[PDB]
Amino acid sequence: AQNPNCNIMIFHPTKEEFNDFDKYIAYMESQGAHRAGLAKIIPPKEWKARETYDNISEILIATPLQQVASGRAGVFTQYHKKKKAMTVGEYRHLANSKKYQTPPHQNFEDLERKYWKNRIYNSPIYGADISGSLFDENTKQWNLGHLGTIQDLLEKECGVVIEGVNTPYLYFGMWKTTFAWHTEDMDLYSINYLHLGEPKTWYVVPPEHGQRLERLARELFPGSSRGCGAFLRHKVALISPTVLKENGIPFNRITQEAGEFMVTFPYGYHAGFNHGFNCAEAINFATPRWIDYGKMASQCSCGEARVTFSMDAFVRILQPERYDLWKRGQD
Ligand SMILES: O=C(O)CNC(=O)C(=O)O
Ligand SMILES: [Mg+2]
Ligand code: NI
Ligand SMILES: [Zn+2]
Repeated sequence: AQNPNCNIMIFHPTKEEFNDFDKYIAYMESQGAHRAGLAKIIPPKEWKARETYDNISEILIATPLQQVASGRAGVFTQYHKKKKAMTVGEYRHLANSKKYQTPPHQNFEDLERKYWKNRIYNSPIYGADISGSLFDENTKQWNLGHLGTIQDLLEKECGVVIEGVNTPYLYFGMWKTTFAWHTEDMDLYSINYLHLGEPKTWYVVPPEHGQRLERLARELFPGSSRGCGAFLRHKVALISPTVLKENGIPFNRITQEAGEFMVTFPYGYHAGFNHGFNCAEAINFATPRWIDYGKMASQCSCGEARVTFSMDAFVRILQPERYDLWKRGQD
């Protein structure tokens, strides 16, 4: 069995290997990359996502989210307070202000220490989940707005034609902006490209050990667990590496820099934080290997997780028993 310790693998495809996205994902899995839950892909040196980022400041962040924490430094939840709209140029200036800027630090490890020590005492503002793309239309390789759609994958594998669409999302981050522990909707893959700016640190649990993380989360967030049998779908809970180590939960960590792709694999729980002002683009995708994960994915029916139009069909076709209850949650 390849990669039996479930280490995060890093790939350096050549320009020729970067042509066929599906084939390269299948290659990485042949080497065991999925066992970690997360892989890094460094694009060939010839490739670029677009020519420059000099003209992005007029993108609108219609609903910036202030991420307010509650709990203790290593075990906390965050809620998202909606703020007034601002442009990317306004948000960059805000990120760079004395109130929000990255503190002086020695290296990524020192910054990581400072994040876990101090995150809860601040409320950084995240421009998350903005439909759109920064890939140039002429970028033909690994262009996250030109991928094969999940609806077309389900149709190719299972024969059933369904409604729905699959488009990318932009994320504008600042120091301490945080993504809570989660798997993707319907335990899909994700791909994330860091277009510009400061790094993003990731934590990930191997898919084969995801239920260990769930059990810990039920112990650490006991009211939330009674409220919902899949409350990590709410995407609000954080658990530090120190706490994970104290409770024996297998995980790994890596830092993504500008110009790098990350892939998350089905049922790979992940969480992380931004080091400073940055912009990422991410989208869900599927392969044939996902279908079995999609059929088994948990679901939130308490009403909190509220998701896209396109997840309806996935539930309806892959999980017809759960459909009725899940749709009640959505309505
Ligand atoms: O970058 C972020 O804030 C969160 N991204 C993801 O969870 C992802 O790409 O799957
Ligand atoms: Mg602009
Ligand atoms: Ni994710
Ligand atoms: Zn729920």
